[PDB]
Amino acid sequence: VIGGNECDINEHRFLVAFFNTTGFFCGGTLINPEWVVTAAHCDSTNFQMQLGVHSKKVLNEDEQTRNPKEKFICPNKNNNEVLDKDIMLIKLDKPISNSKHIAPLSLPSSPPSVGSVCRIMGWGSITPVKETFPDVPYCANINLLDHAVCQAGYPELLAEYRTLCAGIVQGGKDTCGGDSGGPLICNGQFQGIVSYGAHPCGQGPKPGIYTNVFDYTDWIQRNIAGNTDATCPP
Ligand SMILES: *[C@@H]1O[C@H](CO)[C@@H](O)[C@H](O)[C@H]1NC(C)=O
Repeated sequence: VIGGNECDINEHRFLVAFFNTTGFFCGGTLINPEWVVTAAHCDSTNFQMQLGVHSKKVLNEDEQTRNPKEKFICPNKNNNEVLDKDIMLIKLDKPISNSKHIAPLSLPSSPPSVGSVCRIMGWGSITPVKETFPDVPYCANINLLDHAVCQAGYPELLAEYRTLCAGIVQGGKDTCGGDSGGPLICNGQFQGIVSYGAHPCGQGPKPGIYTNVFDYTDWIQRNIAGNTDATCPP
């Protein structure tokens, strides 16, 4: 995250860190005791999830480690197009119990509203060009922009992708390398998933692109209910 400050120790109890032998590579969102939502392009053959994490050097005493039991990707997804249905659902190997630094964040109950103030967070690079990864997650406030803005800034962005456009017109605040999979919180609701952006980070004409979570709530709930067959919105 660029242009932000260290997040508060108690404001991200639902933020999950994805890592493997090389370290942190993505974020995620705990939506209930056994399920985590992240970006599809964060999928790997071997990774683990750390919950209740703030500092990577001074450990919270209630940190928890979990492994992916089951992974769910849209059945109707083009595995070549990163912007196509960039969402993945993960069922934890064991349930999680609420603690000081751990608690789920429910799925959105209403669609996002343009102009709304949103908050981004992650352990991604805090520098726009060179990569500088922090030991603590950084947070920043941005705005939900008109979809036309991102459309004009990215030729690859097809209108069929169900995405959200967020940033600030003057630039300076944005997600960056390593924030992928993390949540976009608007009006206190889990409205998006960090999916795509440009480099360097923070350019006014190239805001961040986030997966529209609301559009997939049905598919998610059906997978959680046990269908695991349901298809995603086209
Ligand atoms: C760790 O997972 C990330 C996510 O795909 C990947 O980019 C990275 O190369 C992986 N490292 C190893 C050791 O597999």
